[PDB]
Amino acid sequence: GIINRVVQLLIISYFVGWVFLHEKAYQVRDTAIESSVVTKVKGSGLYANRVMDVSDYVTPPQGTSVFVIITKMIVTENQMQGFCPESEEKYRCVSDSQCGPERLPGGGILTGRCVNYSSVLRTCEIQGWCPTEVDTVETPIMMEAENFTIFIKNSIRFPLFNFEKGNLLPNLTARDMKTCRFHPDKDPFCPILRVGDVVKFAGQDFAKLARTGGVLGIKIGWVCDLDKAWDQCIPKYSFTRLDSVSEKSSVSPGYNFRFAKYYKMENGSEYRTLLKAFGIRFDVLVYGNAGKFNIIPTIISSVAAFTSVGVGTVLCDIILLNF
Amino acid sequence: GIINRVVQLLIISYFVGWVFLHEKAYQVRDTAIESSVVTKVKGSGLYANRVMDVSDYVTPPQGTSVFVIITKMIVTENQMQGFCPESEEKYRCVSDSQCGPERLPGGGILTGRCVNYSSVLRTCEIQGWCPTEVDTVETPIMMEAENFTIFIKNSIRFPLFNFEKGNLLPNLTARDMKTCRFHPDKDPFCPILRVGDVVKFAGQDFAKLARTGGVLGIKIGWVCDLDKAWDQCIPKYSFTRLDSVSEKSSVSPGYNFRFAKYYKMENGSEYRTLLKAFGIRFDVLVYGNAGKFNIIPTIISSVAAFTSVGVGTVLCDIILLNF
Amino acid sequence: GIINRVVQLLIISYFVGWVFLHEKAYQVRDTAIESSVVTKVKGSGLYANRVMDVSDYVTPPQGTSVFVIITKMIVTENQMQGFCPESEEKYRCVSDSQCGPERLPGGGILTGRCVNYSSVLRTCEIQGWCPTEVDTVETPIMMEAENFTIFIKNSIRFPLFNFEKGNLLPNLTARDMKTCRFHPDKDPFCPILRVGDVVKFAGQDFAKLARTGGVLGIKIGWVCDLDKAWDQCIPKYSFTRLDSVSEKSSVSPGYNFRFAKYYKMENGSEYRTLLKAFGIRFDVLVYGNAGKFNIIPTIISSVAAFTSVGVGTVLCDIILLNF
Ligand SMILES: CSc1nc(N)c2ncn([C@@H]3O[C@H](COP(=O)(O)OP(=O)(O)OP(=O)(O)O)[C@@H](O)[C@H]3O)c2n1
Ligand SMILES: CSc1nc(N)c2ncn([C@@H]3O[C@H](COP(=O)(O)OP(=O)(O)OP(=O)(O)O)[C@@H](O)[C@H]3O)c2n1
Ligand SMILES: CSc1nc(N)c2ncn([C@@H]3O[C@H](COP(=O)(O)OP(=O)(O)OP(=O)(O)O)[C@@H](O)[C@H]3O)c2n1
Ligand SMILES: *[C@@H]1O[C@H](CO)[C@@H](O)[C@H](O)[C@H]1NC(C)=O
Ligand SMILES: *[C@@H]1O[C@H](CO)[C@@H](O)[C@H](O)[C@H]1NC(C)=O
Ligand SMILES: *[C@@H]1O[C@H](CO)[C@@H](O)[C@H](O)[C@H]1NC(C)=O
Ligand SMILES: *[C@@H]1O[C@H](CO)[C@@H](O)[C@H](O)[C@H]1NC(C)=O
Ligand SMILES: *[C@@H]1O[C@H](CO)[C@@H](O)[C@H](O)[C@H]1NC(C)=O
Ligand SMILES: *[C@@H]1O[C@H](CO)[C@@H](O)[C@H](O)[C@H]1NC(C)=O
Ligand SMILES: *[C@@H]1O[C@H](CO)[C@@H](O)[C@H](O)[C@H]1NC(C)=O
Ligand SMILES: *[C@@H]1O[C@H](CO)[C@@H](O)[C@H](O)[C@H]1NC(C)=O
Ligand SMILES: *[C@@H]1O[C@H](CO)[C@@H](O)[C@H](O)[C@H]1NC(C)=O
Ligand code: NA
Ligand code: NA
Ligand code: NA
Repeated sequence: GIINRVVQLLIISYFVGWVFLHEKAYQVRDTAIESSVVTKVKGSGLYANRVMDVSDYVTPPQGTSVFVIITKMIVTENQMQGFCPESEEKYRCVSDSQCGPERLPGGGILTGRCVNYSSVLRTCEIQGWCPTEVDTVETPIMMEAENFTIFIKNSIRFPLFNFEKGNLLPNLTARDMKTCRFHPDKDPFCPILRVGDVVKFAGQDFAKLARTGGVLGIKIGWVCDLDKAWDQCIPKYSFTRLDSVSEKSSVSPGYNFRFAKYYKMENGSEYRTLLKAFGIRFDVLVYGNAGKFNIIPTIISSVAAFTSVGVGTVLCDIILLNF
Repeated sequence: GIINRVVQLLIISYFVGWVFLHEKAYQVRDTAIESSVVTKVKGSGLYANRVMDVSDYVTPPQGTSVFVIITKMIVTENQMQGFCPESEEKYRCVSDSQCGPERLPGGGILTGRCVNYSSVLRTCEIQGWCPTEVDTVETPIMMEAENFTIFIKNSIRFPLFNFEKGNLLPNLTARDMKTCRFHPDKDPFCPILRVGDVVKFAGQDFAKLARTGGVLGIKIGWVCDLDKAWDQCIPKYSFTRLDSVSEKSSVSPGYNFRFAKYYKMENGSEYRTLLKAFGIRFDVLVYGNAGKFNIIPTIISSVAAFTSVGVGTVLCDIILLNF
Repeated sequence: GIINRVVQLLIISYFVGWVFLHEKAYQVRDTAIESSVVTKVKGSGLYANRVMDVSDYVTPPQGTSVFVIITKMIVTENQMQGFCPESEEKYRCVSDSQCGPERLPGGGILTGRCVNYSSVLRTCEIQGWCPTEVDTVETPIMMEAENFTIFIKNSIRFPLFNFEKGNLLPNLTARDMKTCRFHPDKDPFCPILRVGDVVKFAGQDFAKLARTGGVLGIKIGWVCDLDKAWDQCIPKYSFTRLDSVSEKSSVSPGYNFRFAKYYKMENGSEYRTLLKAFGIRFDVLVYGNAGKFNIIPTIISSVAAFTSVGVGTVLCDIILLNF
C-alpha cells in the first residue's frame, strides 16, 4: 500500500525533477555551434647556433586551429639530383643482387648497383637527391620552445539565440595581454597559453615530447545556459595528447615529417635543403551547446510530465490491485 | 464537455499534423552527409607595382575548403642572421639593464645590450633575422582583390539513399561558367563567387576587412526531401564573418600571419624575405540531411500516433470524469 | 481473440527484442569519439627524368589527415615580372580593342595592347609573370606513384569509458610493418596502405585519376561494443571518391592547383618556377561510437519496456472489447 506512494514519489521526482529540471527540458537547445579559431605563436629559440622565429619553426604558417611547433630537426644541406649510396645500415649491400625490389623505400630509386658508402660499410646505390640523409647521432631539441606562447582567438556563436561570445572579452586591454596568466579554472579568458603549460596540462614531459614529436589537443567547450548571465557563459579548457598510440608503440613513437627548401644557382641547377622535422602539433577543438527558456518546450515538456506521472500511477495502481 | 472534443482536436492535430506530417515522421533520415569541396581562385592584382596572381596571394595553395586571399603585406626584404636593434618603439632602451626578460617577444633573442636604432631613438639589441620588421606607416591593400573569383566544386552524397548531387549540375557548360551570375536564391548552381560579393553577403566592407584581415564563412546546406524531385535538392548558401570577436575587440582587430621566402647566395649564406600577410580567410562549411519515405517508420510512426491520441483522450476523459 | 495474443507477441518482441536487445538499450553510448591521425608517404618516382621523393610530390607536408600526392605537372620554369602575350588560343586577338574586360582571367593584368605570340597566332598582352603557361600537349603522369605507400597512425579514444585503441596494435613489430598486407577485412591493423590499393578500393582507375586529379576518402569507423572483448574493437575501412561531381562533369573533371617555387638571383631580381599540380588528395575521415553496459539505462530501459508492453496490451484489449 505504501509502495504506491513510494512509486508516486519516484515518478514525480524522476519526471519532474531529473527529466524536467536537471535535464532542462524547459529549454530550447542549440547544438549547431558556429566556431572560428585563429592562432599566432611567439617566441625565439637557438638551434644549430641559429636563431629561429615563428617563420622558422611554425608550420603551416596561416594561423589555423592546427599548427606544428618544430622542436627538433635533421637537416640535409645542399642536396642535388644524382647518384649516391644509401646512408643507413638498413641498406647494407655486399652483392649487387641484394639491391632489389625487396628493399625498403629509400632516398631515391635503386640503380641495382652496389657502392661503398664508407671504407667500413657498403650499401645500395640510388638515383635521387644526394647525399642521402644520415641518422647516426641524435639531434638536440629547441629547449626555448618550452616558453613559446600560443595566442588563441576563438569566436563562437549560437545562431538560434543570436548569441556571440569569445575567449577575448570586450574589455580586454593591452596590459591584460601583456600580463594575464592563463588557467583553465582561474583565468579562462587569457588569450596567451604557454606552450610548456599546454604540454603539462596534457600530461606530457616537454623534453620527451619535443624529442619524439607528438600531437596535443586543446579542447574548448562552450556549454552555456543562456537563461543565466552572459558572464556565466565561459569557455572550458581541456588538454590531452591525441596520438595516444605513439606512447604505447615502439614502431612509431612520435610525430615527424619531411619537407624541403628549394634553391637554384645562377648556373640554374637545382639544389635543396632537406628537413626532417620533429614537433608538437596543436589541434584546437571547439565544441559547445546552448540552452534558453522557451514557452513551447515548457508546455510540451510539462504536459508530457503529467501524462507520464499519470500513466505511472495508473499502471502501479493496476499492478497493485491484481497482486 | 466540449473541452473533451477540443483536447481531441489538439491531440489529433499535434500528433498527426505537426509531429507526423510537418516533422516528416513517415521519413527515414540520413544525417551522415558525405561532402567534398575543391576551390580555385582566379584574379590578378597590383601590389608594390608588381602583378600578383593566385600563386602569389592564395595560401595554402592546394585548393581546400579553407584558404586565404592575401590583401595586405608588410614585406621585409633580405633578412640575414645577425645582430640588430629592435625597430618598434615598444622596445625603447636607454640602459642595458632595461633589456631583460620582462621585454615582450621580438624579432630575435635579446643580447642584453642596448643599441641606437636611429639618432632620435635607442632600442634593445637582438640576435636573429636582421633587420627587424618596421611597422611605422600603414601599407596599402590590393584593391583588385575585390574582383577575384572563387570556384567551388562541392560534391555531396547521402549514402543511405545512394544519392549524389553537386553545385555543378551535369548540364553545366563552359558558357555557363563564363557568364553565370551567382545568387543564393536566384542561381545557386553557379560555381563562381565574386570575392567582393562573398564579403558583402557576409555583411562586411571589403576595404576595412582587407585592411585588418578576417575570416569569412561560406556555409552550404543540403537539406533535401528525396521524396520530392531531384531538382528540388538544391544547395542553400549562407555567408558570415566567423571571427566575430575581432570587430568587438581593440587588442586584436583582424587576421594576419607571418611567413618567409628563403633564399641562398652562391656564397651559400642564407637570407630570407619576411612577409606579414593580412588577408581574408574563407571557410567552406557543408552541412545537410536527407529524408525519404520508408514503410517501416510509417508503420511505427502511425502506430505511435494512434496510441498517443488514444492515451490522450483516455487521460482527458478520466480527468474530466473526476472533476 | 487470438489477435490479442498475436499483438502481445509483437509488442513483447519489438519492445524487448529489437528495441531493448538489438538496439542495445541496456547500453550507455559514447558518441564523442576523440580521434587523431598522422600520415607519412613513402615512394620515389621518375618525372621529367628527375627522381621525386615525398618532399617533391606530397603536399602539404606536415602529415595531416588530408594530403595530396602529385601525379602530374605543368612546369613553367624561370618566370619573371614583365610583359608578354597570353599563350592559350582562348586569348586570340587581332585588334587591341578585343583586349578588354570581357576577357577571362589570365596570367596577369591586361595592358590593352595586342601582341604576336607566334607567327601564326596573335593574342592579348599581359603584365605579370612571364612567360605565360602553355597547355598545348598533355604531360605524363608519374606511374610509380601507384606503388607509393601511405602510413596511417590513427588513435581513437572514447573518454566516457576511458577507452583508447589504435590501428597500430601494441604488439606491432618492425617485421609486421615491413611485411603486413593491408586488407579491410583480412588485416585491418596493417598501418601501410598501397596508394594503388586505396585507389582501387575507391573504385577508380589509377591511370585516369592520376591524369585528371581527384579526391579519395579513407573512412575509418570505430564502432565498438565495449561489453565484448577489447580485441573485438577493430577499425572498419571504407574507401570512396569524394569529388563525385568531377566524373559526371565535363567543365571540371578532376582536381589540380597552382603553386610556385620562388628564387632570387645574386643580382637580386625575383624569378619563379610555376607549377600546375594534378594529384590525388586523400581525406582520412574517422568516425565511431562505443557502448558499454550500465545499470541505470538497464533499469530505465526495462521499466519503459514493461510500461510499453502494458500500455499496448491495455489498448489492444480495449479496442477488441469495443469492436
Ligand atoms: C615499409 S613501407 C612504409 N610506407 C610508409 N608510408 C611509412 N611511413 C612510415 N613508415 C615506417 O614506419 C616506422 C614508423 O614511422 P615513424 O613514426 O615516422 O618513425 P621514423 O621517423 O623513423 O620514420 P622514417 O625516418 O623512416 O621516415 C618507421 O620505421 C618508418 O620508417 C613507413 N613504411
Ligand atoms: C605578450 S605574449 C604573446 N604571445 C603570442 N603568441 C601573441 N600573438 C599575438 N599577440 C599579441 O596580441 C595582440 C593581438 O594580436 P594581432 O591580432 O595579431 O595584432 P598584431 O598584428 O599587431 O600582432 P603582431 O604584429 O605583434 O604579431 C597583438 O598586440 C599581438 O602582438 C601575442 N602576444
Ligand atoms: C570565368 S571566372 C573563374 N574563376 C575561378 N576562380 C575558376 N576556377 C576554375 N575556373 C574554370 O572553371 C573550369 C574548371 O576548372 P578546373 O577543373 O580547374 O579545370 P582547369 O585545370 O582547366 O582550370 P584552369 O587551368 O583554367 O585553371 C575551368 O575551365 C577553369 O578555367 C574558374 N573560372
Ligand atoms: C622561460 O623564461 C623564463 C623567464 O621568463 C626563464 O627563467 C626560463 O629559464 C625559461 N625557460 C626555458 C626552458 O628557457
Ligand atoms: C570584463 O567583462 C567581464 C564580463 O563578464 C567581467 O566578468 C570582468 O570582470 C570585466 N573586467 C573588467 C576589468 O572590468
Ligand atoms: C651547375 O654547376 C654544377 C657544379 O658547379 C655542374 O655540375 C652542373 O653541370 C652545372 N649546370 C649545368 C646545367 O651544367
Ligand atoms: C571590377 O571589374 C569591373 C569590370 O568587370 C570594373 O569595372 C571594376 O572597376 C573592378 N573593381 C575593382 C575594385 O577594381
Ligand atoms: C539543367 O538541369 C537542371 C536539373 O534540374 C535543370 O533544373 C535545369 O533547367 C537544366 N538546365 C538546362 C539549361 O537544361
Ligand atoms: C657571404 O657573403 C656575405 C656578404 O657578401 C658575408 O658576410 C658572409 O660571410 C659570406 N659567407 C661566408 C660563409 O663567408
Ligand atoms: C610496383 O612494384 C612492383 C614490385 O614490388 C613492380 O613489380 C611493379 O611493376 C610496380 N608497379 C609500377 C606501376 O611501377
Ligand atoms: C596482437 O594483439 C592482438 C590484440 O587482440 C591480437 O589479436 C593479435 O593476435 C596479437 N598478435 C600477436 C602476433 O601476438
Ligand atoms: C637582373 O638581371 C636581369 C637580367 O640579367 C636584368 O633584366 C635586371 O634588370 C637585373 N636587375 C636589376 C635590379 O637591374
Ligand atoms: Na628512419
Ligand atoms: Na605588431
Ligand atoms: Na586551363
